[PDB]
Amino acid sequence: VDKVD
Amino acid sequence: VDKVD
Amino acid sequence: KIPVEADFLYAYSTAPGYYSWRNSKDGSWFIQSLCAMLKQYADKLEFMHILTRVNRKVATEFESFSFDATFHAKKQIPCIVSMLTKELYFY
Amino acid sequence: KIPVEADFLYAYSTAPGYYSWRNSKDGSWFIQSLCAMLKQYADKLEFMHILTRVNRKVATEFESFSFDATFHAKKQIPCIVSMLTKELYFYH
Amino acid sequence: NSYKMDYPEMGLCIIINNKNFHKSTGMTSRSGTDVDAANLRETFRNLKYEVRNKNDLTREEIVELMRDVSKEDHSKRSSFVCVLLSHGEEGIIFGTNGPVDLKKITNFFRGDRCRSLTGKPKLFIIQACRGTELDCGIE
Amino acid sequence: DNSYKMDYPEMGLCIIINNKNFHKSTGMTSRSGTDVDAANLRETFRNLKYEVRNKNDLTREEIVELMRDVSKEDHSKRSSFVCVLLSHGEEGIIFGTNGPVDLKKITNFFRGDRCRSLTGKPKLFIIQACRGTELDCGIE
Repeated sequence: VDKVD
Repeated sequence: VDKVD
Repeated sequence: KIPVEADFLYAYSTAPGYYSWRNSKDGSWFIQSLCAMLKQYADKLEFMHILTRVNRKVATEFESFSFDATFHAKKQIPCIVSMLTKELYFY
Repeated sequence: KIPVEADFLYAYSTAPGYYSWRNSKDGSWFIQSLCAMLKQYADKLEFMHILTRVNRKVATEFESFSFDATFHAKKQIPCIVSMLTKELYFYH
Repeated sequence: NSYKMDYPEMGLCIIINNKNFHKSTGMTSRSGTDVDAANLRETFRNLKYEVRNKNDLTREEIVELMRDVSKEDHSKRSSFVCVLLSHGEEGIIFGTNGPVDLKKITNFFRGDRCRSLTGKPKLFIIQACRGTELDCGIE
Repeated sequence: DNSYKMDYPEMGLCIIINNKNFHKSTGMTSRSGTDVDAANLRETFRNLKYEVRNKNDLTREEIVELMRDVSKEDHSKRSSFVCVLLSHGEEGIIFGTNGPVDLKKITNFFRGDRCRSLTGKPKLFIIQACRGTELDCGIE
């Protein structure tokens, strides 16, 4: 899944 | 002469 | 004399104020794209044109997939900040 | 979908945090340089390479002249901020 | 690849030229900005842009102009250019009577808020201070 | 004169700071995927003939200390300098494992007057890090 930095 | 913005 | 801030390039992964996105398996959208474009083009294209192709890849080929609907279907544009005074060819 | 911030380009006259300089008579260093590089290369070079020439002209060909020593012999570098996704050519 | 630049029109080039400021600002008049605005008018004329010079706009007049420009139909235009000549500070440009967030100006042209410019280059040329640091240079 | 001189004996250093695991007291998530980035970057800049140095899980103090040290090396025979930062961040800010560092504190070490052996040579900073909390919903 995509995660934020 | 040179002036600042 | 040259400015002391001259000849810097800052290749930011995202626009000012924004989240930057990272895939838990493949790595960040930006670094994925930057490595692909440098691999493909560092022998042919000037660096700003490479970074412009990174912009288009991140802008068009990536969209966020999240179980949290707040964070789902989001987009990203990187941000090239050049205080360079010449063109950069890696060969 | 594309990002809503895509396809913007901000050609700033100076770097974040810094003064920008202007000559009483000839105009601002940045705009002076921009029109000259556009005049000379809009038929030859991609826009980011034109702005890179503008960076070098401002960086190398200008230095402040002031009766106030605080503001004298100062330098300036412009700041190209590109969220563009394609090359931009002003010719056919 | 390259932006499609062979629409019927190259597009608009808006020049906002703030030379004279209200005394409440403490800002000095910007001698030589007229030379800038004329240089730019001629430069973009040769690039086949539809140039619009505007002089001494308040912070409210700038926002309204930008809103009005963003509401036009740019469907037959290749690009959009805006030039701001004024005092400023980081993230901020000055109307004759006070500051404006640059982001508020540029937000009108966001790809979702100005649909007839979606996918087309939007160039903002900004001659203004971004703080009060001086670059002493080297060598 | 229109192009940077890139035929020095060495292309230059490429510093890669890969921060994946943050002190729980900062509250910041582990950055799954970033090792894939750090390795992709090492191979990429290896093929470009950069002397790549990978550093992992650095505190704000180790980041500042490394940057000062690198900027005090002799780069006379290097064409350029590349630094890659992979971490959490906010506008103007990159996180070490234990808290924030201004990016400007890092970049200032290489500033034309403070790193003379890089004066006139391109200094590239590649920053994978958030710059705030806005989301881009896109347009179709």
